[PDB]
Amino acid sequence: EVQLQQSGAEIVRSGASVKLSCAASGFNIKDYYMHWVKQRPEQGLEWIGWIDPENGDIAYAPKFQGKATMTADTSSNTAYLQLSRLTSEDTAVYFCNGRGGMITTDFFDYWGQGTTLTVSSAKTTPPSVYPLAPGSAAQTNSMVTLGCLVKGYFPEPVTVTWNSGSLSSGVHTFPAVLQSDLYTLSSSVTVPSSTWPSETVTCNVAHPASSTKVDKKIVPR
Amino acid sequence: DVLMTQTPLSLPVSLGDQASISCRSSQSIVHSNGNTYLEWYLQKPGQSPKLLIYKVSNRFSGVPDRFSGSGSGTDFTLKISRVEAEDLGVYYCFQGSHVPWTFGGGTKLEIKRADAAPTVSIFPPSSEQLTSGGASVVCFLNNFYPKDINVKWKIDGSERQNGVLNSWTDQDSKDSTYSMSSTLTLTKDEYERHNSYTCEATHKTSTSPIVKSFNRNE
Ligand SMILES: OCCOCCOCCOCCOCCOCCOCCOCCOCCOCCOCCOCCOCCO
Ligand SMILES: [Cl-]
Ligand SMILES: [Cl-]
Ligand SMILES: [Cl-]
Ligand SMILES: [Cl-]
Ligand SMILES: [Cl-]
Ligand code: NA
Repeated sequence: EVQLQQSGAEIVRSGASVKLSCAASGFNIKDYYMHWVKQRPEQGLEWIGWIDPENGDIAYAPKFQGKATMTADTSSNTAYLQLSRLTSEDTAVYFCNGRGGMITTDFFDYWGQGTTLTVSSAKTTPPSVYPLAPGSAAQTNSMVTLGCLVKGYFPEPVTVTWNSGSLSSGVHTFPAVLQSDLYTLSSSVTVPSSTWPSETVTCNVAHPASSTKVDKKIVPR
Repeated sequence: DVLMTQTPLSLPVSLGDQASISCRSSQSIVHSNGNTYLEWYLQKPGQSPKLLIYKVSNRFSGVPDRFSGSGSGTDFTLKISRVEAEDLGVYYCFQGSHVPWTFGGGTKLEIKRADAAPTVSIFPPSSEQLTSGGASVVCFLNNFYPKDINVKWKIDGSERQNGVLNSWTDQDSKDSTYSMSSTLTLTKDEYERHNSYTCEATHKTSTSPIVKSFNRNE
């Protein structure tokens, strides 16, 4: 089974450079063209360029002339994308795509899983976990929404559960957003008014990078 | 560059519906060799793009026969004969005829459901955060449909934008709704100089803004 395996998530400060890898197994990159594609958070696909690993021929999109450098190492069956003079605009997922044979045989087209680049000068920082309890009381047989705000951490991921995974219905956990080099995430849970505060509701936050675990009970104000 | 123009931006469908997605190239994409290198891709959440169609109308190996493509030299159409649940995601056209190769801006294929009002909940800063010198006000806007929504914050009646951080979820697999979180972050110092904090949402389901508010001093 063919496989294009991309390197792991990268975190690099602005003004530096990063080199991402795309390693083939089950086929030879000399026999195909490699393409790279960028995708910023909540945006569409953007083409970067192609490289012929056999000949060393390269075509770049004009925008990435200067920014990107595509290379390949046929002996390790690996293609590389270097991104230089980094800024927050380079924060994105980068995909490699091996393709060829469109003329001479059955078209071959395989994609890597993507590599995330986060441009930030932040050091590993544990989260602050804040309980969100309602400002006013609930009416009879109504729904009450509780929340958990997870602020000031780096890098991703943090995890959030409710009652150690026993409260799963009525939960919404929102993707983290980076601003000023640190992440914020939030999670809500909506439960019948008869169940809170009569029963305990706790948000559970883990941050593997900092070895942090925080369990915060949601208590009425 | 050859610019690829997709339409529509969003395509709400029921399962079993026919779906048509179009792409117009700004210039001809018939290569001098005679081939028209027009491709269609589907990208599902958290996944790499998957090739569906190449050279306008050639179905890629493994692609279901419900997918078909046609086109002239500048106008192209992807058709799904009867949409299946696995087809939901974002579709892109792509041309490889002229460097730089270029993608269309994408079309979101989503499930049409009945209109659903946002469930809006506002939260003052926690005592724990205030102890740390911060003051975030959080507003959840949950389980709404359609996805088009606009959130505005007011402090003592005046619009506030500095310090607002929004996040949201894609269409829910069980109920086909969307949700959103909006967090206004202030210093504790600034929080304590104002009284009323308001989250306002505009959505199809209400003719006026949907409002939740509190006053700091209770
Ligand atoms: O009437 C029905 C409808 O009602 C719905 C609402 O129900 C509300 C009540 O909830 C019911 C469901 O929940 C039942 C269980 O309730 C548990 C409440 O527990 C509160 C106390 O929890 C304190 C924290 O407990 C966990 C502490 O763990 C510490 C060790 O952490 C281990 C690591 O964390 C896991 C991830 O790590 C893996 C990587 O290392
Ligand atoms: Cl933060
Ligand atoms: Cl837990
Ligand atoms: Cl049907
Ligand atoms: Cl593009
Ligand atoms: Cl529903
Ligand atoms: Na709702």
